[PDB]
Amino acid sequence: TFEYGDGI
Amino acid sequence: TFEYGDGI
Amino acid sequence: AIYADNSYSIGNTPLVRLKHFGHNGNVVVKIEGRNPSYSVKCRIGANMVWQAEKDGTLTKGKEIVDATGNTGIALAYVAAARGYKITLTMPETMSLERKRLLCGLGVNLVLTEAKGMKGAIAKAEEIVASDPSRYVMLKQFENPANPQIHRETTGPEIWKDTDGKVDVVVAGVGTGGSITGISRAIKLDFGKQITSVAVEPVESPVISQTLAGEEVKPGPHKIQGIGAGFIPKNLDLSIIDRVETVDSDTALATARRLMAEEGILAGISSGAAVAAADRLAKLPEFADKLIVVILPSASERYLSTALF
Amino acid sequence: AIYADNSYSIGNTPLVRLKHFGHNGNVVVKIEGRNPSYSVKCRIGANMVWQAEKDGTLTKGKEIVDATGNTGIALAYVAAARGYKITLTMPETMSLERKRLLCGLGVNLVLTEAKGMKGAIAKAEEIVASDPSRYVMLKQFENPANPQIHRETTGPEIWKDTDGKVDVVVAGVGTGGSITGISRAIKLDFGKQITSVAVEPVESPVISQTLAGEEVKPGPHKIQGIGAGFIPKNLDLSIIDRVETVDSDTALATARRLMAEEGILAGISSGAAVAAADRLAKLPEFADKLIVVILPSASERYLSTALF
Ligand SMILES: CC(=O)OC[C@H](N)C(=O)O
Ligand SMILES: CC(=O)OC[C@H](N)C(=O)O
Repeated sequence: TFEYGDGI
Repeated sequence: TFEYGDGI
Repeated sequence: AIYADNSYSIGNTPLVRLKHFGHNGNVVVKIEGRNPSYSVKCRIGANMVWQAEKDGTLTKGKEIVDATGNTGIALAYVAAARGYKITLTMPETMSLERKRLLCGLGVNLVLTEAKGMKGAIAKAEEIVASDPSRYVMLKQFENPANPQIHRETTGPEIWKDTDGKVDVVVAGVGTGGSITGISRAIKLDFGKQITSVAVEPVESPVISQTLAGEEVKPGPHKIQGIGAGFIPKNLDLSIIDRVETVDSDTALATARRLMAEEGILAGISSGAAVAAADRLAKLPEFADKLIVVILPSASERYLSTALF
Repeated sequence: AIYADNSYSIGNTPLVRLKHFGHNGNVVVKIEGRNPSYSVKCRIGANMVWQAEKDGTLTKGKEIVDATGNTGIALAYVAAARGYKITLTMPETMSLERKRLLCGLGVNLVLTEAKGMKGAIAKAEEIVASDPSRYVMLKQFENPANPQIHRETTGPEIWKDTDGKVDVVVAGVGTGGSITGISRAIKLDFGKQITSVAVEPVESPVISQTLAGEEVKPGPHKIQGIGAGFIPKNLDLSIIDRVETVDSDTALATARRLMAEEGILAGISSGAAVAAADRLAKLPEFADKLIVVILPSASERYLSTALF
């Protein structure tokens, strides 16, 4: 899972 | 390592 | 047509019509995987650096620093291509299998173990704090050169390849750069009143909540590249006509179907974008509408994820 | 410019000039990684199927069968894109981390454990034997549609992007399709007497040995995609002007340098091709010569290999 700016 | 048609 | 370095060869990505989605071929996709470092972010990696060069904040000597993953890889290759040192802050955790890739591009990852973005942005800022004269943080979430490049390339490519017949643009939002620049191009530069559709996870629908004036409650989700859990500055709400939400599982399954049924090597958020476009496309409203969908990245960035 | 399916969007790959190789920018590279399934083989995946459709051997119902990895992935997406079942024979072994990828494209891998190509070609043939009416093997090593597509796309792209100024073409040989089609295009269709350079591993220099009329002794090597250990039919010796050999380690290191110094996400044989072009390029003979190098694939196909 991704959340809050990470993964972008 | 590769040899003889494999890897192509 | 020979590019001085890899950064200048950004864009010119193709439109492929889908056969197993939408209705009588009204859904077509833009393969952003076909860029120098293989995601849509290659375009902003290039233009953020160029603009920083142009306005003097980036120069020979100064090191690019930032926190980010597709954007990291984009900045990685532009750094290498143009001769910059670069530090990219990242946690230990998710969005991994990418270390040796960024490591392979010569990046020096700040091995930052509370594993999340603030932990990096803190270290980003702290690094940024340590020596302002030596570091430059390009700030993708707010840097106007992000939407500007899509305004100048991504959007005009869509207009030309459809010959002004695009009626709808569907795109996941991470920075909002993609949909913002594209919309501006088509609506303002070419003057066509299309429908711009932002896509976000149902698990973290902060745009849907904001526009509704509801409590903004973000959450964890699997759709890498979108769902930042806040409204980013590079997201121009004013041009957004509609917001669709999509769940992680459906997004993943849509990505698998893109491979197996369409022979299109798409990444996870590409599935999210398609699932939302398919929904719109099956509304009689959009039956005579040409729907253009941004497919942000490609399958092989996702080998070690739930997609496979 | 909207392609009916992913197969029609093949090619149109860019030329990027190198800064850390050759002499005063006389070495430029063609990024074949920027194709629908991300290798140069996408072009032959498309055209081998189209031609088989055109001459009636491939039809609705019949299953594509073959032994191959980039070619497998190319046929995989074309099968999916055009609606064919496909079986791809492969060993248990090397060139792996690719199972779930091919599996992800809906291929059914013949789980063939003597792990090598004959073991597959036997099973390929045996499958092919079982029901001639149901199976079609497209035979990349000899199928003329392989070089033909490069004659019609890869070569003309090179001519146009250089405006007839290419003087040298450097390309690794697997099928020989790439160099054969390209040479024919430039030399015969446009009429320019360029130097075509085949590249092969020093570990298995069967072309160098053949032309010298020496004992043909092939061997194992790490440069995936080239060095088949025999002279393939799709290799037209007649147009070959020169053969350069390159060792696995140098090839790998050249690939790493392509990432770190040029910001170009190249695969292993792309490094082999560059190492040979750099050598040629530093000969005063080739100082005023424009050298074009085929970079067959991209880095992320190689995550689990010695390249990383
Ligand atoms: C473990 C975790 O969720 O970290 C929080 C961080 N801000 C992030 O969402 O990236
Ligand atoms: C183990 C092995 O070398 O197998 C031999 C096979 N013909 C091949 O080279 O692919």
